[PDB]
Amino acid sequence: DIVLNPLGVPSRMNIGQILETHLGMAAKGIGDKINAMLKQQQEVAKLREFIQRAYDLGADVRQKVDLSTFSDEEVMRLAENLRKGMPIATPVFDGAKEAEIKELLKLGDLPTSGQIRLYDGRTGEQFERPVTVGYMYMLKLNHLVDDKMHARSTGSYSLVTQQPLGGKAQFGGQRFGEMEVWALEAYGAAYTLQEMLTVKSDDVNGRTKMYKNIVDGNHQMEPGMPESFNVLLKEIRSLGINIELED
Amino acid sequence: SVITVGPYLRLHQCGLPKKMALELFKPFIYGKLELRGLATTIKAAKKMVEREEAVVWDILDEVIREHPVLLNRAPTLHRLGIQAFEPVLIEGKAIQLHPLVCAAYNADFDGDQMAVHVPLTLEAQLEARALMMSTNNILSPANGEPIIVPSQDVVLGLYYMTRDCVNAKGEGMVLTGPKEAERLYRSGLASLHARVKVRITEYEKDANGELVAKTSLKDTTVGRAILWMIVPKGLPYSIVNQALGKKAISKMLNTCYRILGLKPTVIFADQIMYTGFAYAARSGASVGIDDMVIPEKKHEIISEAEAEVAEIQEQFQSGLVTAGERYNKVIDIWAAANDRVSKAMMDNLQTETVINRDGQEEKQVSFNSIYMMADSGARGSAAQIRQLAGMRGLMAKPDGSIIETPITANFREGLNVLQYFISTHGARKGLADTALKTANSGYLTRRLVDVAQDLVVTEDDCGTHEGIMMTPVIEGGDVKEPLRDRVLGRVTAEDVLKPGTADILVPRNTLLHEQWCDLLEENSVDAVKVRSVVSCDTDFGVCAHCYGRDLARGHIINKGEAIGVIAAQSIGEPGTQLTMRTFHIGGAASRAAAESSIQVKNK
Amino acid sequence: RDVHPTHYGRVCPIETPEGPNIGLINSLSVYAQTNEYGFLETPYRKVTDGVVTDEIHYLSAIEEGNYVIAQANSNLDEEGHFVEDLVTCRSKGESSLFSRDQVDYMDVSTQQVVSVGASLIPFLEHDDANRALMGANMQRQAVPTLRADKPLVGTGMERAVAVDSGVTAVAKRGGVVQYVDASRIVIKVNEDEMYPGEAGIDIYNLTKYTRSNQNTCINQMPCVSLGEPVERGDVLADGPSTDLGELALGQNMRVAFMPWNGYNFEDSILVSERVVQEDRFTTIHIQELACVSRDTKLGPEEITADIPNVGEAALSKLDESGIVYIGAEVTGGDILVGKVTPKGETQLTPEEKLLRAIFGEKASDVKDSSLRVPNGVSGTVIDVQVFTRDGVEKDKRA
Amino acid sequence: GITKASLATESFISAASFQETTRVLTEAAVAGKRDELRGLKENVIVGRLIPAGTGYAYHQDRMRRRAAG
Amino acid sequence: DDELPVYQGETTQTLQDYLMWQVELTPFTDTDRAIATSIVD
Amino acid sequence: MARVTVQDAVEKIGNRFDLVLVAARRARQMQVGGKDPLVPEENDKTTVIALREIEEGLINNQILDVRERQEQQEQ
Amino acid sequence: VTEFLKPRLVDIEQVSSTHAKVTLEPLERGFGHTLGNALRRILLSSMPGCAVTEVEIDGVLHEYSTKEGVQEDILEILLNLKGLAVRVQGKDEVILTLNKSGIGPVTAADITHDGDVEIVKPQHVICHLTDENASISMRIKVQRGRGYVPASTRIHSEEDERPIGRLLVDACYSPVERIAYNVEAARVEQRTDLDKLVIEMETNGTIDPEEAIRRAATILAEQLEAFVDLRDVEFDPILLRPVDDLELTVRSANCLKAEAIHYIGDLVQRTEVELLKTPNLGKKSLTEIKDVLASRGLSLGMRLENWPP
Amino acid sequence: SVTEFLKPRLVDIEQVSSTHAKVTLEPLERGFGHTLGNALRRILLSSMPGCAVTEVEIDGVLHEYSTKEGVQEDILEILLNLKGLAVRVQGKDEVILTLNKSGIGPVTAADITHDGDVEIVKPQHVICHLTDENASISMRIKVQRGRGYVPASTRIHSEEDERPIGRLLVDACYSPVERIAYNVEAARVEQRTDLDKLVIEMETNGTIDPEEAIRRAATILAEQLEAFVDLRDVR
Repeated sequence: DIVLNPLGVPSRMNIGQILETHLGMAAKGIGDKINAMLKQQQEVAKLREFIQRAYDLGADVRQKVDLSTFSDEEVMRLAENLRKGMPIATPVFDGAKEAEIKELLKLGDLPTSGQIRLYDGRTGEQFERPVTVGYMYMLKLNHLVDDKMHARSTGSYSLVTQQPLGGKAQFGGQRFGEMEVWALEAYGAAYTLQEMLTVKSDDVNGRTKMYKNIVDGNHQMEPGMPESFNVLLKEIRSLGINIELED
Repeated sequence: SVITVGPYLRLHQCGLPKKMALELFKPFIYGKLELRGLATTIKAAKKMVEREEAVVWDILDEVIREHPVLLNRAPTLHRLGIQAFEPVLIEGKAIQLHPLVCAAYNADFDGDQMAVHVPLTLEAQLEARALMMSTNNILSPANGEPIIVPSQDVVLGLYYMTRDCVNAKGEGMVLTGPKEAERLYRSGLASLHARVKVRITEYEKDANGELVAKTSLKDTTVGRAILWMIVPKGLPYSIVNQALGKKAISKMLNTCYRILGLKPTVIFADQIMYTGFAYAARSGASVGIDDMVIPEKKHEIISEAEAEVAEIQEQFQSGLVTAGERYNKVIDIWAAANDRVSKAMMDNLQTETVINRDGQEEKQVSFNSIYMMADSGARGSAAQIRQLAGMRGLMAKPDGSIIETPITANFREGLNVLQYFISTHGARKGLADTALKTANSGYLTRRLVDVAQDLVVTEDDCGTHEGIMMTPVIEGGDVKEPLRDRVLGRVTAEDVLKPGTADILVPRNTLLHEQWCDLLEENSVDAVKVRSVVSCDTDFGVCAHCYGRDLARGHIINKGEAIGVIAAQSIGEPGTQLTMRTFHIGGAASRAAAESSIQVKNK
Repeated sequence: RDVHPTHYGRVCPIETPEGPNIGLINSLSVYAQTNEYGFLETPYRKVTDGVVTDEIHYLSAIEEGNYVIAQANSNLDEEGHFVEDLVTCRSKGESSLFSRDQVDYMDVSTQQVVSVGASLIPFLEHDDANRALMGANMQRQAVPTLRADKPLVGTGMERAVAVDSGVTAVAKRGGVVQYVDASRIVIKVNEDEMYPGEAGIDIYNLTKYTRSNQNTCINQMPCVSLGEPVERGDVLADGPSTDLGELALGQNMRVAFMPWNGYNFEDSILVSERVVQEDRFTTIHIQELACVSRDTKLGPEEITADIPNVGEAALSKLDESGIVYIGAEVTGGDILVGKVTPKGETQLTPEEKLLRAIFGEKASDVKDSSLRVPNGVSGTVIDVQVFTRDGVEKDKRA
Repeated sequence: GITKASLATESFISAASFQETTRVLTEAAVAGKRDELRGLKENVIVGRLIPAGTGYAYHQDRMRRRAAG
Repeated sequence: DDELPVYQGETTQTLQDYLMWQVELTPFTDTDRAIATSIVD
Repeated sequence: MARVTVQDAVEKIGNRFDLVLVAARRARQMQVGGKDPLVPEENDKTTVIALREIEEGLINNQILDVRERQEQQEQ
Repeated sequence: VTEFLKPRLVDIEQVSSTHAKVTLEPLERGFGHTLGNALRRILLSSMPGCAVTEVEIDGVLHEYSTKEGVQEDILEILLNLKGLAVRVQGKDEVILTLNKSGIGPVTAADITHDGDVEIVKPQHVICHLTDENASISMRIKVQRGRGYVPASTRIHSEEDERPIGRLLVDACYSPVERIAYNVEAARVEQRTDLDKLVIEMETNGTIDPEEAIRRAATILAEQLEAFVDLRDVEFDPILLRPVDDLELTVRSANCLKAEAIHYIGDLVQRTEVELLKTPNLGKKSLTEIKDVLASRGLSLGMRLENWPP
Repeated sequence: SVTEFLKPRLVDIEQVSSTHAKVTLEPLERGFGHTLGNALRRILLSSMPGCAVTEVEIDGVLHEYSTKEGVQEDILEILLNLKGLAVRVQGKDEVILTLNKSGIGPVTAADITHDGDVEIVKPQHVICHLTDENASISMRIKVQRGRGYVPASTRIHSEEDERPIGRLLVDACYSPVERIAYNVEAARVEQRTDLDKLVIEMETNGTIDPEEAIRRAATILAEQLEAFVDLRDVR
């Protein structure tokens, strides 16, 4: 159903994954026995015998459930309830040992190693080397790209500073921050840097001229002076300091 | 948007989600619409792209064609952290990023997100083609060595293709061309083996501006041969004949870049990517609990150590070896136990896998999965294996001490409630370092930038004869950095002399490159006078003969580059990964060796 | 931030936010409780002689260090004596082996150190602690899907969490089921448990599709059949991400470990189209939008029938009252409720009288103010509420 | 010593925007210093090309205007 | 100040703003643009 | 004829920063108006046209200067 | 006397309604795997099918509602109908209806019988009824198809909007399910190295195996055609309106015809500085054409693209 | 639209020299790229009629390694040069040729005895360079028809029972096709995005036009399935 990359697993040293797969494999296996069994219209007695024989496997394991206590249906019920897999439950640090997993797994006529020959689907050719296949139990996290993909070209601005708005929903444009400038400077690409700073954020006359030339196929900039500098000059004039630009 | 992988899609390209462009390119589209005559007025255009039917997608393609976009990610640490690409429209909500650049961006695919920006104008587009496209810069303008280097499953596939194996049918056939593809695809043979003798043309660059063909029959393997179809002429066969691990492949793109230049190497890379994925996938490489092999000896070493430490603690019960010294003592026991259990598991997972030609044991390197994975250089390390199979070892208490009783369990057998709870100490202590490291790192780069930005590179030559004398770094435990690595690039102040008196191998000032460094490597010269910045070549600029190699493109630095900022981000980029503060790095005991007696490695 | 040795079975060393509040926000451990004085105390079995008595005592962190406490996972006999003569224990800030007769306590279960979050994760031994630390955090931010699959390998903990979380419908005072259905489930209680003179039965109304604070569905679907006996504590329904009283946050998937053409590279993940056809991993999302009609300086505002400057096209999905029919498929800026806001005093001169004459003024000063759907959002209208005012004479479809 | 060395830069516009703004602007207001715009941060903040790279060409052209008069 | 959503503004578009935007993009001469700007107000 | 690598046009004029200036000054001509390409168009945008003409050695700083003096003298 | 040998379809064996095997006896050295693989991909890829598509039901106005006295949500009932397998004769549209009342399960047998429509499992469950006095009535629309076509994609038909209460469901069409094969040595002993291909199919009961195989290989064989012979190696600007009907009176029309101008476009792109100087125009006629062409086109410039004539 | 599928409308061919050819077909139904390509590839190398050298008889030394009277080239290399020799054969399945050359200078394929049925593509292929002296060479090359590629794993090893010594069987390359590699690229038609562009890269030794070889393999595969299409659209 779903193909995942072995190379995750050694470096990160989370081996729950692997043992999960194997015991999952072995878990489906029993339900496949029972699936196939009920699908062949077997008698209730034999089905009782294989489930009883399933539950009681393992060293110790403290769960004593046995059948013969509940009779006729009740057993057919559960068996149809576990047709889709037998739900094995391994508590936290007293959990199942490998040994018990191979044991459980031999009852399902699955290979002890938990790896199986698989075939390519395009070429039809066998992969060299066996492969671990196994049921692992996935989740889908609350991060979805429908919520993520944004994209704006030209939208609403801010009254002061006249820059685009913050975020998606409101259509941000996309902070182009100090490290990002540093990287362009480092490339020495000063035009890209110059249209970022001006024309496509705070140069108002220059954003207009820009977009009108683009619509016309000019692709030329006509850069001006960004608002936010002007503001700064007023805000420093608001202390008793003049700062003026001398030609 | 979110990033996915790009696993076709050549280097200079970039899967851009269809829906998402169409926005980014709006102005551009309306232009085209008004040209073709599909809209007479702006409102018409506007309305048709709002209705987004039909012609518009057709025109989008025409708009995007050759218009470079630029992608950017997250903390931008160095200049590589933003790069420029030719988009290819793809239905989807996510951006496909070619693998090879994942290095630079420091991005995996666990839900990272990229910004995208559109250069407008012309100037900007050209600055994107001739500066930020990912095919200009394959080399890291700090160390100078390639980025782009294949990682992770590309490595595992090349390493699988080129191996030797004992037997593996169709061994000792002689074939020519090879091509040999015939024979792997057809069965007929096993690429890991056969140690097939195949005839091969070389095409050496021995003659200047000409490729002289040399052919011969070599002993090599099938997958070697197969892989040789990719290598673009001008290189030796000896580059592809070997186990070919990660290192090997960086070196191979390095040599390719140096020998035959940029254009055939940027293609050659691609190709490597593809054949890596290919073969690795064919190999069926997987991992399974039996792949972690705990050595039978482990029980025995741990029992011996439990007995030793019992002896010392009974000596403590008798008054001898006070807990002061007993602590360091017991540390010295369990650490040596760690090393011995480690040595046992490494000996068991390498070699073994003994195949048989008539003698029953040729004793070949193992094909164990986890072993191949670490060995290839793809993921992981020996230390990281030891956690899965041998001991975990001594645990660091959050106060910077060591607990007397180490963890004896690998992850194959689980940890004990108590031992896990102890592991926890150091886990969390170390998570919480990356926080601090981000802040302090960045503040550092901030200041470095701030100081260094005014630097420019203005005058071409200065003419100063001052410089810095350049040597190896030798210390106790031989030499870490050899003198070629230090003196490479740069330029020469005054001259150099052979070990013979009044014999010069370089005139005046010279640019020192791989050839000149071979000249200096073959002779006995242990010091070279080299001019460098900070000797203040010129006034404001730091002229290019100081300085003197741009790294990145291997020619000398051209006039008008920054240098400032490149340095700062080069210094500062690393350090994200650093020891940070508050470590003694002792490892053995607090007491010094106290031996003033010297020793020599060689004669 | 750091784990201190007294967090032993009090907070948890694994579950913690990985973000820049790290070790700050912690989670109670499983069997943890709290005193009258506000201090964390944790249970232990009492050991007298070298037999383990089944009496349990809650020890506070100051009380705990004085004593010797054994290890959660250790050996034992039918008689209750430890198998091994040297038992690994804790004393004070430390751990080491002690004799059989020295240790007076024992940890109850192995779950003690771990929090409920992590108590759910199979094979947590084999996992590194940091990596365990992520996954514990990730099972929170999963999202319940249309059909809930029971995890096929699990700890045993899932029954508790489900039924404790109170998202399931649980049967009080039980008995045979009289009536069943999707939204409703009644139990005819046994004659044994009943208050005299009230008689009667117990009814349970299940909650159908309901926004959650994270704009996800809450949906209860009945487990029990009909004509079936039920005892107190059995679950009648499953909340979302619940199967027959177990906590089922994701789906089982047949996984193969192997690189496949670079599509699974780095930490990415390739999936069969099967999975997408069969609709596991399909999740519902309900979003609220509200319209309110209010009194301005210029007089009251009324909702709908009819609007200025608006086509019949747009108005086709509305009702007599102006709210959308329940059931409509709504996209883009289709009008969910319409509403009019009057402007000031348009009087006279021939053009004003002319527009009022031609078009009947079309309610004149009113404007277009309505509840149109936010652009780039979609979906059917599952429910409409319409809270009104007393004495407004609402009529219509209210 | 690199923070001292930033704050001590001839151009009062950079280094104002590095760290200490009050201090910087007071030294500059009392002294009456002119910026000259010769580095990269100033050019950015004013919004003009940077003296580097592609724009480096263009700052020579303008610089030759100052020397020639 | 900054780094917060101060009520800096929205810069919405009225009808005259939008009409003027529409004039910017159409092939008017130097004079005709003056008449257009003269009418849209 | 999309250009993956500019090196061939960088050997023609050193320092790519120069290339970008010349490329765009030449492309501007065809883009806005009052020029036609010296090289057969492959459907590509004007920028690539310009870089190709630089890689062919038909266009450079000196050549654009001579063409400018020729057009100013002919006008 | 090399030639080849052609396989023949022989020994179809039917384990159950769903499960089957089909064996292709006389195959050469490498053909096993060839045809095995191809056949598999054509089988699973495409094959024709009949799926439910639209279900409309008397209770419920949308999919998230519930009906009183059924156990299931209407979602779950949709998903049970999803799974209904049925074949039909010539007719591709086939609407069908089902009614019922009283306590117990609603199976596929409750569907009102039609001549050409045939249900493969009568026991397939749909819903339930909890008590009497509750009925269901629904009308299911089963059409023929080929791949997986979601509901969400197929709405591109647009035109008139479908009425409220019509539920749409994802159609999975192709019955083929899972498909394996293996090749094994032939027993003919006339010539060794002959082998045979068996294919194991499991389908919903809709397709007969020989027709499945048959179709697959027809699709494949028709797909090789250009390999048998390798060979070889509108959008317009919306307006051609003659300038005559724009009512230029006398002077302006003739002044436009003096430049040999036909229709509009060739006239529409010129700067007023370029047009202002020709004989007879003056300042008046320029404003006249400015007024006339001010309506409709508005343009008085573009660079456009090309011309059809 | 059921049972109606797409056919490639491009089927373009672009060739390097005579013997290298790269054909692209577009579009194809998604999934068909792999299908058709893999089948064609499979067939071309597995099974295909051709003829090669299945044995060579050299005078004197019968060992697989020997001095061979100073040919300057070990007989491994000669047998290997005789492996890549291209030959056409008529009706008759098996034919044996002889060659005798003395003097100085390389031994090309033109010195081989000329027979009506045997057709040599180029003399340029060199068997050996011999040595400068008064010395000669005489050998009997053997060719037969075959299919595929039959190595010296078997090639009728005869179990050492060969009466007239000689032997040293050569791996015989029958199928006249050298490399075949297919490749599968996104194609788009109208708004439907997911389709298949199949690319075939095919390099052949000679004796057969590449494209015509493709043609052939298609007729073989088509000829296998012709049993089954008899029910649906037979005529």
